[PDB]
Amino acid sequence: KVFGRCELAAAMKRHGLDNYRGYSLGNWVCAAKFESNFNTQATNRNTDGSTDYGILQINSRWWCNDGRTPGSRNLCNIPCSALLSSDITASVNCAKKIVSDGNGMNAWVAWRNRCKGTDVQAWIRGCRL
Ligand SMILES: [Cl-]
Ligand SMILES: [Cl-]
Ligand code: NA
Repeated sequence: KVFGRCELAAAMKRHGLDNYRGYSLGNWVCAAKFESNFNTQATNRNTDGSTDYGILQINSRWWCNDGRTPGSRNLCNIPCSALLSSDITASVNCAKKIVSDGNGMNAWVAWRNRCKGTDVQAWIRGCRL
């Protein structure tokens, strides 16, 4: 599924991401835009052989099992394919574990390089929330 901007903002808010660990909703929408272009089916392969999955591009070396990343962990205890669903629940629940692990949203390279320190509230302007 390819979400619209405000549709994704509303879904993320319902799943408890607004101000989660202090990150306002616009941060999460900005991250999803530049990680996946709001596409739940996005996948991208990394040089180390791991793969990033879904709307928030969660990596198989640490967070999910895809059966082809040897020596990796599965800290969210899910198959990586569950992160590609049109239902974002699994992605949100795993993202909550990632953002809580000490490094905040710096875990997402596109957030660090394209959202951090910008007016992220612009990403939810005009939306009925
Ligand atoms: Cl915001
Ligand atoms: Cl933080
Ligand atoms: Na893994």
